[PDB]
Amino acid sequence: MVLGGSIGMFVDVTSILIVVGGSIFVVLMKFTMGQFFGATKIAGKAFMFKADEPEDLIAKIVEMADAARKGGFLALEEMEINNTFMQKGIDLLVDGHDADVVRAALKKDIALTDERHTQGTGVFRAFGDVAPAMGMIGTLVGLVAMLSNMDDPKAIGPAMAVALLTTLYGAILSNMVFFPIADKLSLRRDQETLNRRLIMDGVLAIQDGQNPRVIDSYLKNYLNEGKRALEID
Amino acid sequence: LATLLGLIGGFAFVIMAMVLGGSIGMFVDVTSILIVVGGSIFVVLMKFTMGQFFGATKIAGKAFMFKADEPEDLIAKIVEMADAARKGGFLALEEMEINNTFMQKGIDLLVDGHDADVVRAALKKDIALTDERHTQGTGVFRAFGDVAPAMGMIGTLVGLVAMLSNMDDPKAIGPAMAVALLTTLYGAILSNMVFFPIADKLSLRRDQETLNRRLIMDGVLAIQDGQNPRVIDSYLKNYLNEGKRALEID
Amino acid sequence: MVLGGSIGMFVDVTSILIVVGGSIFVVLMKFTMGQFFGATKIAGKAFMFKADEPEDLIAKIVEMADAARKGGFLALEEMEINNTFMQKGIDLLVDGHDADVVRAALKKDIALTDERHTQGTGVFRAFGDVAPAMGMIGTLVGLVAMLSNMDDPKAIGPAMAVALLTTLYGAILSNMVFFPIADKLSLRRDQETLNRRLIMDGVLAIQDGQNPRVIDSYLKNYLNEGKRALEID
Amino acid sequence: MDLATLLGLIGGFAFVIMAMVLGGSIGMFVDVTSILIVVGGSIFVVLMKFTMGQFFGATKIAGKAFMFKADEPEDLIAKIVEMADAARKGGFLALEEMEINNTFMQKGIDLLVDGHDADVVRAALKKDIALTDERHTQGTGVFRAFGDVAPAMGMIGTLVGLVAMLSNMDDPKAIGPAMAVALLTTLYGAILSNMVFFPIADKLSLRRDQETLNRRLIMDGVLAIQDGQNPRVIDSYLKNYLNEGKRALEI
Amino acid sequence: MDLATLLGLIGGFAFVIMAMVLGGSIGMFVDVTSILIVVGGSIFVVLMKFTMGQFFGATKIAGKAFMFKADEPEDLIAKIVEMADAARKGGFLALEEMEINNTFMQKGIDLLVDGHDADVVRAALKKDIALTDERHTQGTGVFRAFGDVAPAMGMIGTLVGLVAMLSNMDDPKAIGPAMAVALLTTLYGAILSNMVFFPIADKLSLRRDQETLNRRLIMDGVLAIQDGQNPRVIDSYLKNYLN
Amino acid sequence: PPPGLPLWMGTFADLMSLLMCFFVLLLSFSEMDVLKFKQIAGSMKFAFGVQ
Amino acid sequence: PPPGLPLWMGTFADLMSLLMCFFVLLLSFSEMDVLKFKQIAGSMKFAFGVQ
Ligand code: NA
Ligand code: NA
Repeated sequence: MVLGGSIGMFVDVTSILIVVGGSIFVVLMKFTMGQFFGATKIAGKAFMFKADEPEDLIAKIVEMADAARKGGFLALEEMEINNTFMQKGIDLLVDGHDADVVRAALKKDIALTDERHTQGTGVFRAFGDVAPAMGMIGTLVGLVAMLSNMDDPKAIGPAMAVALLTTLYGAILSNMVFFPIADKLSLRRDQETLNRRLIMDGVLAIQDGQNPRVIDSYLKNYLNEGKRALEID
Repeated sequence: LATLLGLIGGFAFVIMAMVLGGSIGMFVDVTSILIVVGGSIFVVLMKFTMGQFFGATKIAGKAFMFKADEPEDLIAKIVEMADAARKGGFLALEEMEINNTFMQKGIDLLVDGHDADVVRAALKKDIALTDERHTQGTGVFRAFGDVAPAMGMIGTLVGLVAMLSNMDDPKAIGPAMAVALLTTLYGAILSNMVFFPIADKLSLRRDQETLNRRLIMDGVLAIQDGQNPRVIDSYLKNYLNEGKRALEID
Repeated sequence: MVLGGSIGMFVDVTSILIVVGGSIFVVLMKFTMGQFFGATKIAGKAFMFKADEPEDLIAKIVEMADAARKGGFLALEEMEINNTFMQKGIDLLVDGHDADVVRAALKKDIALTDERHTQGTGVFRAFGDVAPAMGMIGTLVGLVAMLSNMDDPKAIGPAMAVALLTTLYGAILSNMVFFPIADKLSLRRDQETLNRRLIMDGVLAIQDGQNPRVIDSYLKNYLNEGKRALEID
Repeated sequence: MDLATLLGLIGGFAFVIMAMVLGGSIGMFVDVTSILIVVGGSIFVVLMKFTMGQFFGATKIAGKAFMFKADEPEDLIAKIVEMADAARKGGFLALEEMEINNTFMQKGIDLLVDGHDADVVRAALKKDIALTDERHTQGTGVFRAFGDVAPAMGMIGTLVGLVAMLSNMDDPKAIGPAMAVALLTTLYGAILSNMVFFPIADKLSLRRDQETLNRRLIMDGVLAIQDGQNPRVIDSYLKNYLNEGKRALEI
Repeated sequence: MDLATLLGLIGGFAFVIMAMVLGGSIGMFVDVTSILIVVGGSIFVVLMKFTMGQFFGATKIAGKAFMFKADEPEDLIAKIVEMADAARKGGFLALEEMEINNTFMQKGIDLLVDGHDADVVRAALKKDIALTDERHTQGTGVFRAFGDVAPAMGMIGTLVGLVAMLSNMDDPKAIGPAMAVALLTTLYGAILSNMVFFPIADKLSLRRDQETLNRRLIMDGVLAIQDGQNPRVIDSYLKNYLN
Repeated sequence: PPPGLPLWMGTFADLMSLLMCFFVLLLSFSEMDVLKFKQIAGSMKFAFGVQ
Repeated sequence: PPPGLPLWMGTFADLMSLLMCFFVLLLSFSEMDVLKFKQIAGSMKFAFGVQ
């Protein structure tokens, strides 16, 4: 690109129109514009905000359990909360709700967040699926335009530019933008699932009045498995 | 639909952007589009009858021209006849104003007098009927999309052998090849931007109709049970956080 | 192959041999001769004939239902049944056997018909898979021949003709004959399985002893499952 | 040598003659570099997934499948019922006085006459059947892998040939033969995949089915002889088992 | 791996290299920028689905599948009935005197001899089996992802090189070599996809199946050992489970 | 569902269409010999049933 | 099951090969014109934003 020549040599209104507009049309035929904006919103929060470390969550849950055991079920409202899910857990525990209702609410939030991440992954994987099809369509369009105008170089140039740059844009958007965003959304979904499971188990242990010594051992049972197994011997 | 106005705008913009290099006549041919569509119709008709293809087309028409009722107006209406039943029994349901065929059928079966099991079975049968109908329409348009590029390439091959049988001027071979390839271009365009998108909007409308019909069935079952609108509000709004609208809430 | 102007352009013995004989060889390596001939017979039967309409099947079933209700298991002998499976069912009913054994036999026959249609579909899908591969082999052979003898015009023509017609024949056979035949075989499989399940339910309901009108309703329930549900408005 | 193999050999011969007639000669469909790329890369990839012993075993089983025709089940059933009569009117010791053309049947007969009980005889015969089935499955896997890799290797070799042709491209009006040589690698991959390796794997699957059926019939007959059942009863049992095992398309 | 298999691998590789050599200069097919494009792009795309720890774990598990062969099932049954006989003629402490053949088997017999219940040992061995199976699946996923992205990055590099060549032609006799260099990226992507990454993914899947079979056999054997069953019964059951 | 076609076939079609584009380009700044284009045109006519 | 490419993709690679080799045939008897090459090169740097 910059070493090959410049970024300026990959700019074309026709190629952008074909690839991006056709992809947007195809995707909007199966997704809502507001819903697509919501998927963009969740992708941006996944890219601009790192997921909380599971170890840090475990440690702070243990600290919260210590505070609860020392000062009853209302001792967690005077010091800062990291995430919104844990904040909701705290403000449901402060209401003296039973274990079943808070568990159901947390399991509803977990399912909702999992669904949102899965649907954002689906939106961006639809984009990545349609971009190379639009690139091939652009290759066909450019080939037709070249073969129709082999006597006119002024038409040969733009036609081949469209044919090449539609494929280049489709490939770049598919393999370096859309599929990577879907993969990052899947990773962020897995991190969300782990964090939500940890937080729900911590709230469950706090409600039961369990001493934090057992709580930390129980919470450690999640981090030693899963997608991270390639790091664990 | 807003996505449909965007559809029209995108169609216009992409055609105008595509045809700037030469004339619109290079990318426009009735013979090529006729070849692709006719071959696709013939192949699909060996696996769908005339009535089942016309059914898929008419359900596609309903899914495009019309718009599914929103699942919030449904909650509002359902709690309205719930209040009506709580105040004056099922005898107040018939005088209500209903613009939904499925809800109208449900309440018209309810007034007659039937227990939970039979009305639930009838509503589930209707839901399964509409679900299968939309699924088979999606299958029809998936078949069209699967076969359109193949038919376009068959048309291109026939055009190429017609060109290699008629070769005089070295300068006409290029336009002849472009016209032959136009069939492949049309097959790709019809596959990716017409038939597969129609199948996807049919599946989307299937999901929307299934959600609306489950909403209506639960509302009618609650009304028959005589439950108050309070718990009905929660047990009906909880269905609004699934699917893709779940991805829409912030 | 008519849009070229006539048929005499789209005919080569060489291309036909490369595509058809290669496909036949590959399919005969995949399938036995008996399997291939049975697939041909079942495809011919699916195309030249029509499965019995379910409406007439339910009408006939309620006819023998009322007949058995007026005369128990002895009246069924004296009316004509044009369907082999229904005749077999009523014979296994009137020969004094219990519901379990006749149901098992009818299930075995249904599974046999289903597997026969599935294997015929597999044979024609193998044909439709190999035909484009043979077209590509013919294209490669013809293109090597054409590019090698560029200085020999009289060798360029036939080589490119073989290359092009092999691909045209492979595409036409795959997408307009073999895959359509396989799809029609699948359609006939679904029709035959539905009809035979209808007949089995009618036979079991006559065996039990059931009201003709509830039998009719239960059978009408089967008329809204699949592509007839698509057709029904 | 079934008709499918015979049809394939005549088809390949006519294909070679056809290629030679179209191209004038045959020496232009032969390129040492293209053969080397396809064969060596395919062997490399397949040996990344199978051992040399597995490759040799697959080759041997393919050769045995294409050279020795499987015994017909009806002939085997006739042989078992004849042996049933012989053992009924001559005892177990009578089984060593007639020739048996089937090695699995001979092994079962030796295990039967050597005084082994039914349990060990059945276990050993089942082990032999499982070993034969595993050998056929392994051969099918090796040739399936060859069929999977040959066209990928052919496209790699065609890329190599295209790079070679383009590097030596001045005034492209002589790139014809070089492009043909580049295409030869994909031609080799296509022919080897669709017409050789996949057909061998499919014939090995069919031969697995035939050998499983034959060996199971032989095991049933041998076990029936072990218990000394009546020859008519075991004939009926074997005929029924053969008929119910027939594929639906053949019925 | 076996010496014969290794010699076959080297022979195939040498046949490919000699074919490339016989088709002209070998510096025509060598470009540092192209291999950097393919490898760096593949790494960039794959690191957005797998962390560096996961990539290195997959690399290690694929490497130890090329230098270690899965233990043969028959050897496993023979050995498990061997320590079965040892336990029958001796005790559970007799298992300690038996030297190391498989780490999974070794840790299983250690957890059996240190005084644990049958069910807890079964649960631990099941957890280990699942961990190894998922590790092999993750390694297969890493290498499948590499094989999926390598052709994509190769085509991206080819398209970029060709766009750069068309941006300033200035010479017609230089058109061909420029496209050859641009196609080198596609060549490298195809070679890495079909000769390195996809074969390693398939090999890891095959070893996943073999390891699951071997570890299930070992688990059943040690469970029977804690049961104290007749070693002949154990052998018959395991041989039946083979088929 | 059918397994589909392998990824190398997609690579092969992308390479083929790319080379098509570039050979159309090469033929754009070229002058076909009209004399040598009618021998090939006659041969294609002969081999396609017209002649 | 992991998906793949449509079944017509092989026919597409076929067609692309056929058209590509037809263009190679046309380029076999076509002499280069340098003036057209200069025009096409200028059009290429104009359509690629290289001016
Ligand atoms: Na393009
Ligand atoms: Na083809």
